[PDB]
Amino acid sequence: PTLDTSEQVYISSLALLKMLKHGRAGVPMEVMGLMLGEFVDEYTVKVVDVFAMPQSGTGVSVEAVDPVFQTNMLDMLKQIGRPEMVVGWYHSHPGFGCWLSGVDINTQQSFEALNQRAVAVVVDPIQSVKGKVVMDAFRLINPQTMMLGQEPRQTTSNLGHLNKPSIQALIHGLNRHYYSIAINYRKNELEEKMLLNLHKKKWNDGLTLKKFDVHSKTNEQTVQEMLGLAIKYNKAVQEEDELTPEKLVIAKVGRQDAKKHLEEHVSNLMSSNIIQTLGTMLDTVIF
Amino acid sequence: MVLEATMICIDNSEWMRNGDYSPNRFQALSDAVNLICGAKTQSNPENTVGILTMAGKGVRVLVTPTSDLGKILACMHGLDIGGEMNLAAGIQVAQLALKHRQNKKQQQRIIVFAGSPVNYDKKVLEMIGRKLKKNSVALDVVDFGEDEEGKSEKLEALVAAVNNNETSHIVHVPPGGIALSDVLISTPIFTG
Amino acid sequence: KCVVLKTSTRQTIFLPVVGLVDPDKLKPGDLVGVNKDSYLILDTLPSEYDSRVK
Amino acid sequence: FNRPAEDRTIPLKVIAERTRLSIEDVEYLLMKSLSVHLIEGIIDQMEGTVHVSWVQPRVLGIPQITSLRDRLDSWLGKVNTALLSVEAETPDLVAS
Amino acid sequence: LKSLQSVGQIIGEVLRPLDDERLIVKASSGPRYVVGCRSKVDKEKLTSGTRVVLDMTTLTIMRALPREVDPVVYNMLHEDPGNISYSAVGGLSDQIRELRESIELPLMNPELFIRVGIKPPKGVLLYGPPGTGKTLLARAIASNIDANFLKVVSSAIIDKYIGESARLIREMFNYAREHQPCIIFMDEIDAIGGRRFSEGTSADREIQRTLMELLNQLDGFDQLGKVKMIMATNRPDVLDPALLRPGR
Amino acid sequence: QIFSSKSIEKVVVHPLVLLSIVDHYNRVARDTKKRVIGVLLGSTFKGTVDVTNSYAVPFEEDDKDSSIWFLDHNYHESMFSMFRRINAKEHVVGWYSTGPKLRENDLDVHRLFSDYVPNPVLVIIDVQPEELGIPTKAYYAVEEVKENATQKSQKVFVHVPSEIAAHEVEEIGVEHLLRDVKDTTISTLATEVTGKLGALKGLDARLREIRSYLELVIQEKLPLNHEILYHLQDVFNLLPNLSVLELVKAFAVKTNDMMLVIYLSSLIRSVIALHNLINNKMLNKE
Amino acid sequence: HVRALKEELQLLQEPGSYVGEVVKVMGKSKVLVKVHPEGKYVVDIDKNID
Amino acid sequence: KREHLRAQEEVKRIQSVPLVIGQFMEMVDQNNGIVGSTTGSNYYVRILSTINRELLKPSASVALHRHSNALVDVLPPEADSSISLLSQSEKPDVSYNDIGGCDIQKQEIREAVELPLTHHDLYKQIGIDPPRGVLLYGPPGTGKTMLAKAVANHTTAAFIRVVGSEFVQKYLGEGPRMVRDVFRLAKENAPAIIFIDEVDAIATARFDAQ
Repeated sequence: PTLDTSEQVYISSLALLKMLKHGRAGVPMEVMGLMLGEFVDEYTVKVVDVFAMPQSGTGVSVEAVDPVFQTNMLDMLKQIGRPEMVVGWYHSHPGFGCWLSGVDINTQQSFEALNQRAVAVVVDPIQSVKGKVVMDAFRLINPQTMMLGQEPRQTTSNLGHLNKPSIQALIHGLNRHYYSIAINYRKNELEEKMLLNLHKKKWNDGLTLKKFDVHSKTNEQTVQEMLGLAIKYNKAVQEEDELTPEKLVIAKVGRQDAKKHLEEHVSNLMSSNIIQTLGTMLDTVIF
Repeated sequence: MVLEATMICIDNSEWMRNGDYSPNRFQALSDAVNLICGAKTQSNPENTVGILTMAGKGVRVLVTPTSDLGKILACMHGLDIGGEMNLAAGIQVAQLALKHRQNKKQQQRIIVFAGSPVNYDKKVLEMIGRKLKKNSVALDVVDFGEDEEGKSEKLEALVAAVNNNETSHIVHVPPGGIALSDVLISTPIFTG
Repeated sequence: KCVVLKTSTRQTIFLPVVGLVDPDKLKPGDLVGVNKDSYLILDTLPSEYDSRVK
Repeated sequence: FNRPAEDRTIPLKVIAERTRLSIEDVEYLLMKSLSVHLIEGIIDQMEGTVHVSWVQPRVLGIPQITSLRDRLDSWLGKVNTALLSVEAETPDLVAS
Repeated sequence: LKSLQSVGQIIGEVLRPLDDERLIVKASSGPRYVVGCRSKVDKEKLTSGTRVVLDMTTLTIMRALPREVDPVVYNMLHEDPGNISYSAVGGLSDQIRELRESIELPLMNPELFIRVGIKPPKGVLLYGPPGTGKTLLARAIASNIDANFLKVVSSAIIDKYIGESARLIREMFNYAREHQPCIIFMDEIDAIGGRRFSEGTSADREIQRTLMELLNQLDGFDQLGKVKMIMATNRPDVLDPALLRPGR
Repeated sequence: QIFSSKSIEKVVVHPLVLLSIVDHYNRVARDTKKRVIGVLLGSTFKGTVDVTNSYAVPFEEDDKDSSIWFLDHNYHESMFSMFRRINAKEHVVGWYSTGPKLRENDLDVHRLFSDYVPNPVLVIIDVQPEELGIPTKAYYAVEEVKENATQKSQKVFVHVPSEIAAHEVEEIGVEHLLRDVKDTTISTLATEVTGKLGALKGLDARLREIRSYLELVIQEKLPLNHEILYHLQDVFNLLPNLSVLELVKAFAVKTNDMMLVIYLSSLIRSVIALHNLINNKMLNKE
Repeated sequence: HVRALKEELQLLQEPGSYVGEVVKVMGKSKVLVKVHPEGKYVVDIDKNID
Repeated sequence: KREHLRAQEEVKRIQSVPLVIGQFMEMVDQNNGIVGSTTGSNYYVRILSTINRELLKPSASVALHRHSNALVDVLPPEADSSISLLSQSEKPDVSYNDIGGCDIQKQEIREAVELPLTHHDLYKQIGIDPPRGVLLYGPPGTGKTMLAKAVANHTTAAFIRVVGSEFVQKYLGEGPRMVRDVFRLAKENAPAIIFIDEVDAIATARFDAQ
């Protein structure tokens, strides 16, 4: 059996949120843990849940893999009805990207000894930004295969090459000692319904009308701002010569940019006035 | 070893305050309960041991099943003894407390300590035992104290109503200087 | 219980742990050896004044 | 309590006849039952009217329940006509 | 085995925080980036200009440390074991009393001088022909605190570095402000003082700048209270006109 | 001066909690009408309950005898120790229930649980929400002494405001999950009009429900708690007179002023849009 | 516009560009300009510069 | 449209968290610029489209990626010019009547400065172009900073009275950048007045360009 690029790793949304939160908690250093699940098949590895590691006072080493801790936690999880077997481990590289150091590499063999199909995950809490999550999974390339000059895996599928690797990883031994694992996300429909429910504003919030005096004062101030932007813009349109430099205008324009502020201010003024409109009067009808 | 969920149905009626048993019946029962908790925990760390009081203003569940022997000891030390045991309501709340389960795979075992006379009709005990039979709850009855005529027959009838493949036993502890724990050790309660 | 040292390149960095020699072994103004790789003070250079005086 | 909240203005005269009690003393009683935090409101002497912001909420039976039935059916109809107006206005306007 | 598995942290001085988590601090190296701190380091405890360690590899706030120590400061701090007694000192008994009223009388009851209507003495310089032994006077005066005293030869404080000449003086006044009751005596004061610079040397520029920085730190928009400085010089005629002013 | 137990002002429920609870319900109750119960972990500050993390705590309840409910404390205290080891900042704050409605034994669950927390909070989360709103409703037990003598002090669950907020990391993960659906380009009005319309669908339906219950009282099936009928009468009492004449001119004045401000805005947009159209003509001809 | 914006994502990924001021030019596209803090050096020219 | 909404992903990626110091000098064109960096040398990179391009053309404080060294955001002005308006701490609280009457000795000059500062309309309509700056000169030991700190007291403006010897910081050349930062923070703060004490300390006569 040759390890194949068509292998895919599934990490639960709960697992993702757990790694992200736990990494943020210990962003100053590196926090490690284990993923709980099973090996779906020779190509498919699914991950459900993780539990964090109480870390020894060494911020550059993962040499404190306490085994009494794992045994206790596994037994109690079994009592939960979750006998899932550890599928892999994750650790964080805040701002250091996804890659395997000598210490991580050493731990990786140490666990590969137990199970050849262990999955190591790297989560960047910092660069993992609103809309894009920075995480990657890696497993080691047998040094004997490398010394033989052979390709460590057989690729019947092109999925493994979809994500362009990080030049840091190329500096940190990618494809020489180890390789990346393509990541997708298994998402349950109920999880999606509840997730959509999260951002749903209170249906009353539309009812909370702004105080008329304050709203009117904002209108007044924004109108005076439109006056100032208008006069600035009149000068800007008039002073504009036949040879108007677009680059210079981008670098420095009238009042930052009279047109843009005019547009934004009219938009916000309209929105505020007309939402206040809707609020007051749908109250009038129904109350 | 089998995973078991045991709730020690402790009586708090008067008939444990007698000094005839050991030095004190209540103290002897406390020692017996502590030893039972220790033995059950030693059998498996996952075993669950619960506590319930039959007598008083009403049947109260002090410590639903738990393995923290500290909590069990603390609640035994803070017991206010008293009242007339409600064996029917006591067993009903004992079922309530043995359905206090984290691991659904464990078995249900009731340990009943009877120190006072049972003023309950045979029929009510039989229906309660049949409900337990439907719920597949093992019942162990510890009859201790002076054997008034009729209590033993009622307890045996309840055990028969609950007996299911020899999973329910009745233990009669004669009055004497022999500690309750020593007698309970030799009973099938500990051997399983 | 703290370690404070400055590199010979106008760079200052401290280690929460002293290193090979405990603070009882060292004193202020000393000049010792530290790891260029780990940035860890390994040993202590005994002494060397400018060769002009030497 | 008998009056609705829309007519919490009441002449001092009617208060007198219901109380059979004099103008000065009716006003005295009013300011007393407004001072005790029993009531909150205003009183206008020019026409001699009492603008109470004073309304309570308790003590009523099946007949008031049926009256609220009629009122709730009425306001359900009002909401229905509002919603129907919105729905009739939408098609020519959301399709653009 | 586990001790030598860690890495040190770069130390910087904060400039200001831009966001609730964004702060700008210049490390001990140079160009300063903006980084965050641990989520439990009591962000408000990170003073505007505080000295703390950064995640050397990450360059993020990890833990804060007190102000600098300027190892030269220690070198000039606990290097005077003199235990001179006033009995040994002689010939200046009236001078001994005046100097006592010059420095220790102020720390004794400055409220007395205030009730008088004048501020306590700022700084007194000792005038004496060469080989007069004024230095012995200061060595004995060191017998009033023995831990709250400061003595710098005013000639080892010079260096050929870019600007450390003013750095020594800055550290002096800083360490002095750190411990309220203490005096700083700077023998050989006639060296760094001088008269002026006529564009003769390339150090006189820097030397005169160091002299002015000491002048500024003396009574420059700030009074070093609870501490006065006594200096000695053999040649009071080569003293700069400013150092002889009532403020210095 | 008896109520020295800080009243729970509000509860903030974060996504991770809801996701964990939903996964628990699915694993334990995908194909059964059994509810799943658990324990809520976090910190309470200034009357606000921060429900940071939660874990599965297996639950049974007999489909025949609702009074009987299988939950045990061994794993509960074990997880308290283990999680607190992992994260010492957190501590137990409550126990959550996955269902649409409360049950009587929720009270004894709350009693047993309060031994671990003097002020525990019961949160009911509907794993399959049908209503448009927050899927969480917060509760805490209050010993209400009814003015009737014949009844002993009864512990009654009192609703507390519940809110959903996501940490920066949780917010990041949520948007990463919700990109295929969520809307940020909605001009604020579309949102506000939609919310007002949903609220109108709410209040009128609530009036109709009160009317249904009033017809119920008329038939003589269901009575009512004096307090809630009091509240309905209060709502009716505070009804302002929509036919207030000076108040009508007040409407007219505000309407004129706001709409002429909008008239300003439309004029200015005319100015800028026509300017840009002329510039477009210039760029097209050149 | 969106494709561009996603292109700027990698645009900001590549290393920046240093500033140069050629003190002396040499035939066949040879350049020795003043590095900001460093100095000068011998290099070649680009493909589309006169 | 649903994808171009992801055009906040570019913002998120760019901003990151570990951003470094910088300085805006000029741009070759849109999405193209050459910056002024604290590293003493200069590098030219592209811009971060997700920003107000019209921020500060003359000079500012921008970021740069640890590797790319490119602006991804711009923070507020933060320098070592110190808290100029330190309220009571940096307030001399000196009776205007300082060391002698000085009724025309320096009082009239200070009054002219205050007229250019507060009566701006007056030094404006007349068209008299009030003086630019005040550089005190006189015999050593007139209470050197006496009159100046006096101005700091009766004035409604924030004060920055820096010693002309603090300009030579440790790092090479950083002194000029700080000096620029002095005037930058002064202009930025408010209608305030700063002091540059011991001007000769930085104001020399001959230099040794070796």
